[PDB]
Amino acid sequence: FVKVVKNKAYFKRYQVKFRRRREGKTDYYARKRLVIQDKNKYNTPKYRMIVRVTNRDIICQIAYARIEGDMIVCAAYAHELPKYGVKVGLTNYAAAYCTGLLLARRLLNRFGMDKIYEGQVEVTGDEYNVESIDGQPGAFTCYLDAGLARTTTGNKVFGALKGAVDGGLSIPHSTKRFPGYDSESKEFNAEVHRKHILGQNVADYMRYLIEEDEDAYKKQFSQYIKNNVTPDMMEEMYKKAHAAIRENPVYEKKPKKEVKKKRWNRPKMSLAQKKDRVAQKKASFLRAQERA
Amino acid sequence: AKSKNHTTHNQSRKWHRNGIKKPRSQRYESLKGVDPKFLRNMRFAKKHNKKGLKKMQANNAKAMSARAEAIKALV
Amino acid sequence: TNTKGKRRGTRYMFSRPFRKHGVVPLATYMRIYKKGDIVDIKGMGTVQKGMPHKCYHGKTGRVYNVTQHAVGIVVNKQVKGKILAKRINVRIEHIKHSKSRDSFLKRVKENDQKKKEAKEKGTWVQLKRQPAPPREAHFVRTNGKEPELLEPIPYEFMA
Amino acid sequence: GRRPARCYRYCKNKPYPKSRFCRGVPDAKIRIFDLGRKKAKVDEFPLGGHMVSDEYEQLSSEALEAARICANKYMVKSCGRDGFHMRVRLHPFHVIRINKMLSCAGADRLQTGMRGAFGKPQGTVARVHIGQVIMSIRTKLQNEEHVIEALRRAKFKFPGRQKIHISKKWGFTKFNADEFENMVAKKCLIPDGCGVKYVPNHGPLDKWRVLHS
Amino acid sequence: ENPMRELRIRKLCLNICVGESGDRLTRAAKVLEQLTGQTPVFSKARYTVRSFGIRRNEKIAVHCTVRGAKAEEILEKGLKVREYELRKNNFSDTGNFGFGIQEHIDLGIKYDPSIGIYGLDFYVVLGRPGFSIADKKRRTGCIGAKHRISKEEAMRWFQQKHDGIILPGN
RNA sequence: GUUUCCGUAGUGUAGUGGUUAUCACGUUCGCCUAACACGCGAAAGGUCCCCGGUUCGAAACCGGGCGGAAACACCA
RNA sequence: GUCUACGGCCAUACCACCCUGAACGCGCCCGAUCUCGUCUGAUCUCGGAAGCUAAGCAGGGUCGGGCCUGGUUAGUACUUGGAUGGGAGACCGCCUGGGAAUACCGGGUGCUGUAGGCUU
RNA sequence: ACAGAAACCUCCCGUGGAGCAGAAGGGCAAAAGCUCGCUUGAUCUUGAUUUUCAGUACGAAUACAGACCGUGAAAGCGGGG
RNA sequence: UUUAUCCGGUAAAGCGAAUGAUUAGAGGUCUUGGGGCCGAAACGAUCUCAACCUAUUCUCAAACUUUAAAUGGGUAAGAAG
Ligand SMILES: [Mg+2]
Ligand SMILES: [Mg+2]
Ligand SMILES: [Mg+2]
Ligand SMILES: [Mg+2]
Ligand SMILES: [Mg+2]
Ligand SMILES: [Mg+2]
Ligand SMILES: [Mg+2]
Ligand SMILES: [Mg+2]
Ligand SMILES: [Mg+2]
Repeated sequence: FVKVVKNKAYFKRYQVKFRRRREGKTDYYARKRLVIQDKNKYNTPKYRMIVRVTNRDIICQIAYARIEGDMIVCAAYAHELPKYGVKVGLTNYAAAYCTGLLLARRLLNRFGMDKIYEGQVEVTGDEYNVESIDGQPGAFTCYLDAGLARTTTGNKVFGALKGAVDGGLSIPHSTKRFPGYDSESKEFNAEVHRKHILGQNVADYMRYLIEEDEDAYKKQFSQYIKNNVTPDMMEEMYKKAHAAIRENPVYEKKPKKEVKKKRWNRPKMSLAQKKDRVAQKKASFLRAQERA
Repeated sequence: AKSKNHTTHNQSRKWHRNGIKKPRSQRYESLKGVDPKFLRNMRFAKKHNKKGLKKMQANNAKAMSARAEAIKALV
Repeated sequence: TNTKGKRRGTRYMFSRPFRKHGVVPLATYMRIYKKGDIVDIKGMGTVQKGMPHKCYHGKTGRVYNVTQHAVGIVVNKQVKGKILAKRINVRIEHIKHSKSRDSFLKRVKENDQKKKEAKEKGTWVQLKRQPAPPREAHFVRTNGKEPELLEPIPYEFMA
Repeated sequence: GRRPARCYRYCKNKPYPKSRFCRGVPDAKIRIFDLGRKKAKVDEFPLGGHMVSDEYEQLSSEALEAARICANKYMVKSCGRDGFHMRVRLHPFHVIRINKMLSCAGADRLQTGMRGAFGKPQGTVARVHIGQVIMSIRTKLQNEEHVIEALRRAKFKFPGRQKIHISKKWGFTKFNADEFENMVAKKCLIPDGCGVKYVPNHGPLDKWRVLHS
Repeated sequence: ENPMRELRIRKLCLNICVGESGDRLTRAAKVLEQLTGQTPVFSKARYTVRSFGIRRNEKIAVHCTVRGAKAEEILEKGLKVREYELRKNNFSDTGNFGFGIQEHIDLGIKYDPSIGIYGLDFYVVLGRPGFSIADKKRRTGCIGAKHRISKEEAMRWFQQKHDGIILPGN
């Protein structure tokens, strides 16, 4: 034996953490410092661009924070991108661009600004940083939210940012982490961001793998074979997207009504139905051993 | 040569005889104490008020003749 | 004679209550304060920057400033007679909206509303509050019982 | 030795527990707040005779000693050595003080009179409220008289005033004597050496499964 | 028929304690280097101990963690020396196990008259798919009730692959 | 009662700043001696008073105590 | 119904164990071409998509611990004022108001905020 | 393994029992605990306030504002601890 | 003095809620021990005492507190709205 750590005392005194902590989802200190708006403002919000790359789909959304629960003004996911001619490889840093770009333009169609602060168009992979035009609606801004991603150089998060910056939001971004920064020198190549934005990471992996061995191709990326996608092509899917996104960002939904509406959870057992099960036993037991 | 080392005895009696005056608070209290970047600003608000009085006067008379017409249209 | 130190006797005031030791719920610094609004001070351990101090732990005052994360606030503090309306610079964390005013406001909104209406009648409505009157003649009734007889019960020594 | 109990009869001061704050406390005179057959059972030993204070006072540790002993002496005789339990229920425990005796030699010259008035530890005492138990005993139902008088003699080692009372509980439990035989025969109450466990319609059903089995 | 409760080796830990520092330690690092093929981490003293000749923040042991197939390839060629047989009380309460060796040469290694013979502790962390749930950063958690490798599942692990006897009696 | 001071090998006594412990004496073993002394070579011996704390660590630095010592206890 | 993303209040939410997951996601997973990070691709980053709900999570279960309410204890303990009340004294009695806490009994077990799915 | 109440390693539990130069006292956890990189916000400058209060000083603190900067993808955070 | 509304940590209580003391039994080779006694010796039998801890129980804390009063302290109860 030992001492039981988890006494009654353990649970009388155990003070829960703080829900979105237990689930393990949220810097809040850091949500604190991100969100809370100074009080030389009282009502005016503080927008943050939220990016968490999931695992299958990248979600990007602008949110502002109210006392009832931060309200989302605009949300652009990766699984929308089939619309814009991108079938696959859509949790991949280059698709976080398109997603973040989408977001910037779905937002900027509202408050009527799709005709101004377009940001960069051809795409370089440099300092683009929006400069608000005088005598117009001043540009939009938000303080990027990474969540819990160890934000090393190359990571998709502050890469989707590049999308929303490229798309005409005025986020404070530095360049120290865009894929291309040399951590033994301190500049860009920038023409590495060329690739890194358009997926010639994936092209040049789709080409180192192929000439060595077959059937690691196909295993490692079947859906890159299926859907009649290739290297060479890749660069010129994405360029149709940062064009196609930008001619129409708006969401149309899909209308929804049908469901029969069956209940195929399980329900809470009512009092009496627990109340008997003990009385139902203890009569199953008693009877059983008033015998043998 | 020892003695008393405080008391707060009759006292209530005193700092109370003449009253305890809950501080007489005027309207229009001083803005000294406020962040300078308020005042720095609200003085540019206060200074450039008269620039924009022509609007103010005409726009008053509009509402005054519209409400001379509202009260007369009631009559 | 005792020590003057700013946080004497606070061992068990500023101490956070139970099972709340930790992350300050964010709401408490994302509600808006603005000059005129009346506010109750209530010191807090967790954050020490911009603390009030015990001689006004649990007072109320109106707000006169608003800085980036603090609220300048005018409170009355009694001092051997002369009360002093005096101003401190307390960080938001240690402050709430007193609901003190908020019975009135709801009473105003009702009286202006009940005066504007019943003006098209001209019937005089009871606007003022009025203290709890003496409870009116009512009857009681037993139906088909006499009432139950109490007797004081005999003492026996329990232990 | 010590001033007569008189001078420390009455609770004036706030409890001084022996702790970090006072130290160098001479060990409490009394040490055994139960004797006899403390190896008894609940079911064979049915008479919670009690001694109860009637006054808000302090009791010295050394009184409790005597109070006990003189009840171990009369019971034994009476019942025999096996035929009771005695429990004292006031382990002395706020610490009592003594200015250090105003010590001086012969005619003397200087004592300093009052400076550093604060004394030292002298001993230990109990707080006792009214209607609060000091000693209790159990025997057989048979042997009531032989409890009565044992506590009766103990009252005389012992200041103020205090009634002897016979309880309504199984010996040393809290459970009202009119009621055990029933409460045991059906197992609301399960035997546990001296005391007894109240077992409620609460815990997991496999806890019950062990009883009525 | 089980889906992917493939009881499988998460890691193999090699420690070589030698309460000395400098040489007699620095050489021991080359043994793990040689055996594994990865630069081992020097451990150090938690705190000073007198009968031992060790001091707080002095280097003592040198240790490695080997994983993937190259764990399999050093567990095998590890037990072999212990001729595929262990004892009952190494199959531990959390479904890990541990078998120590006496002399580093017995594992297909060349002795230099300089670089002597420091055996090593081999231990291995059995896992299962979805044991990294704990160790990750986002959406962390705990590993079920089952999905936890009990002593006795870790036993007939080792008894149906390396087919050892696992002799009883302490 | 209050203010000082010590305690370390079998004994008298050194010692350090926080890594380490001595001297002399005593004693055990040889030698020399006919035999003791003396002389010459070898040797073993304490929680550094008892404590709790700090610290990598304490014999040594705090706090408490226990034993042995010293010094005051002046106007009447 | 339910989930995801972001959330509010922070256990009616925790913990312990038992049961079931249709679709989408959410996950587990597979690998190191690049970015990046390690002793170890064990964690982070990245490129994926060959499997399965093994677990999380979600959904449910326990005369389950806990937490949250109700009751009881109890008009008890304690107390504002009150008396030329008692009592050698400790203390105790009453009058006028206020009025707790445990053991012991009950019931409950997270509510919803915006954005977006699926059950068309 | 040698390794023993203590070296070294690995799994599990671990609301806080550690830790946070010190008296306590308050405060603290994908922190304010621990490890490393980068550094000088311990910098220059007006004012307002709190605390000791006479509501005088000093000391210590709190809020702002102006420079010039570190850090950080950034929000902020930072004018000694 | 009411009615709203904050503030408050004293009396009491509890200590089967944290800390700190502390009695007692049931229980436990938990550990482990140190003695026995029966055993060469054997968690072998039986004792015993240490310590720990599993349900319990006695009694307490000014430098404790889950609870937690009475008495008390701010505001507010509008034309400066
Ligand atoms: Mg961060
Ligand atoms: Mg991997
Ligand atoms: Mg599952
Ligand atoms: Mg399942
Ligand atoms: Mg329950
Ligand atoms: Mg009178
Ligand atoms: Mg940090
Ligand atoms: Mg500045
Ligand atoms: Mg107090």
